[PDB]
Amino acid sequence: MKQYLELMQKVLDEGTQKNDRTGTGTLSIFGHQMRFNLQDGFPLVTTKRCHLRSIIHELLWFLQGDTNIAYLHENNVTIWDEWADENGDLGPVYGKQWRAWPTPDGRHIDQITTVLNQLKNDPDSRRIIVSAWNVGELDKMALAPCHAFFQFYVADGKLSCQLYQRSCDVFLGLPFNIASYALLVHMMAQQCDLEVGDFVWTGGDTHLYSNHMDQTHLQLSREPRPLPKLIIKRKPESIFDYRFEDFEIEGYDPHPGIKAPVAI
Amino acid sequence: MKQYLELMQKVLDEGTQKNDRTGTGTLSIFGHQMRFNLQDGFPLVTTKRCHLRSIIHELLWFLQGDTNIAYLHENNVTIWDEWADENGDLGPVYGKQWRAWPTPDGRHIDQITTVLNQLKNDPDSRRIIVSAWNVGELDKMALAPCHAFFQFYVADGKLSCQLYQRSCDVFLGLPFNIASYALLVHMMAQQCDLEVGDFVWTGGDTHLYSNHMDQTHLQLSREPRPLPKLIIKRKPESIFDYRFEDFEIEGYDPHPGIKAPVAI
Ligand SMILES: Cc1ccc(S(=O)(=O)N2CCC[C@@H]2C(=O)O)cc1
Ligand SMILES: Cc1ccc(S(=O)(=O)N2CCC[C@@H]2C(=O)O)cc1
Ligand SMILES: Cc1ccc(S(=O)(=O)N2CCC[C@@H]2C(=O)O)cc1
Ligand SMILES: Cc1ccc(S(=O)(=O)N2CCC[C@@H]2C(=O)O)cc1
Repeated sequence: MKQYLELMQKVLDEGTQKNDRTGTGTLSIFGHQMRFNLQDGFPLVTTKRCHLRSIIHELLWFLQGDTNIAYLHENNVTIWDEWADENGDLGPVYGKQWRAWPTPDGRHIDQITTVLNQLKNDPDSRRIIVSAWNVGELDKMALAPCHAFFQFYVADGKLSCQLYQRSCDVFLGLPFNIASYALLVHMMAQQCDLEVGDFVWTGGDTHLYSNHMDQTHLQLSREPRPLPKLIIKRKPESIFDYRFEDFEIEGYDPHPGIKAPVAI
Repeated sequence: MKQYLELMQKVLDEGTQKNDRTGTGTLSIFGHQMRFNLQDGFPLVTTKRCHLRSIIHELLWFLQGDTNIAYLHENNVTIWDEWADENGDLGPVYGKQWRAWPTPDGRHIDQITTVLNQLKNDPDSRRIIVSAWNVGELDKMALAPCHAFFQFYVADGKLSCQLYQRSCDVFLGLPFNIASYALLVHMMAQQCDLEVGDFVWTGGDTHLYSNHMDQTHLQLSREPRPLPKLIIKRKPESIFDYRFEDFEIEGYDPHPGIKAPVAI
């Protein structure tokens, strides 16, 4: 998409040489922001084929509050496999914080229900937020949240959402992070009887791995195609009752898929 | 400053009519980002005179972890007075989360010491974060954090910092929020033997109150002046040992002060 390609070129033009925790080098910038008007079309990268099967199941699993990967394994979704222990456990990652953030007094806070409540009854609120950044639980997590916190906003009948992503692999992860939150905006909007507004993406350490440089050059030689359209085939009674089959992407005509090797 | 005035004009040009919790109307945009290269000069607004006395004491008080306003009252700083109860208490706002975030198992997490530790021993980390957004404590706070979370980053000997501000009064609060975090970047950098990099400001609901419209027009008719220079007169042994008198702003030559009335 135009904003996505502009971000790739920016990291190439001004990223600084920086290694990750593993020791794999990257080019990196700090601080970036992009906006996707969801009424312009579903923001799924067209300059390389991006599959959404895993992303849809992942979002449903996050909304359920589950951090054990057996649901993902029931559907042969293996994107969390490398972090899961023998029992399939990941510790209190994303879903556990969204639905059951543990407090010092023994409560489990349901941030998704809180924000739906706020969107329906106090849409002008400036604190319609979900955070996965639960400082006391980070040590138990298989990994600290990369998409760490997000805020909703309502204006003129439209639902917008801003995500703060502390760390971003532009080539491999970003396309999927955008699609995931854009899907969630559509689902929340449907549940609140609102139209879709903007998805605002904000990045912290935003990088390209040095072994993705050829892939990045290839993708930058391709012209974005028209954005597809998300269709929600049914309207569930709540945000927790969406099913995989409810979603259909229409008119997606991407350039060919580009693989991304990763060091271990 | 140029970025600040551009943001004012943007809210005027495209903000949407939106009320706050009180019922005072605002013009509002959602999602904005600005960058201040701290090597270009200390980012204190010059198009209106901005005082930093309260801001400096406030930052020292935040770093101490104190949420009772008696220290502020010892120095005749009254900016938190309207939120404090009879004993001067505010609940577990900013400082309490920065220094002693309470966990479900009874620990109190010192996020400032954690991040200093990370900056000195693992500067490439992509998780050098402080969050004040402690979901289980929001109800006890006099008010939910507006400057809710911030991340540090190190590249080429320079310390940068990105703040996510969920709600921003562009006229009254923003000038001060920028200066506060810019001061903290200088102090953290000094303690880590690093040069200052960028302060990246990211906003969520970013607005102008409708009773600040004349003030905004007046300020937009003024040309920014050269930025001042921050001088730290002494190097304390730690980030908790800074004193009011350690800081001096040099070369600040602002246009006249502009008052901001507020409804109650
Ligand atoms: C009916 C049900 C849903 C989801 C879960 S869970 O384990 O995914 N999680 C989400 C809410 C609290 C619960 C738990 O961690 O115990 C348990 C039961
Ligand atoms: C196909 C695919 C989807 C999503 C991601 S990811 O990097 O955004 N994500 C999924 C696994 C854990 C990781 C994360 O959220 O940190 C990677 C690959
Ligand atoms: C020596 C000292 C510093 C600061 C405080 S405090 O009340 O401001 N606060 C900060 C760290 C934990 C402590 C408390 O809330 O008890 C108490 C004692
Ligand atoms: C002179 C002045 C400084 C700072 C602020 S503020 O809006 O950024 N701040 C200080 C009091 C509580 C409020 C806040 O951080 O939410 C307002 C006025």
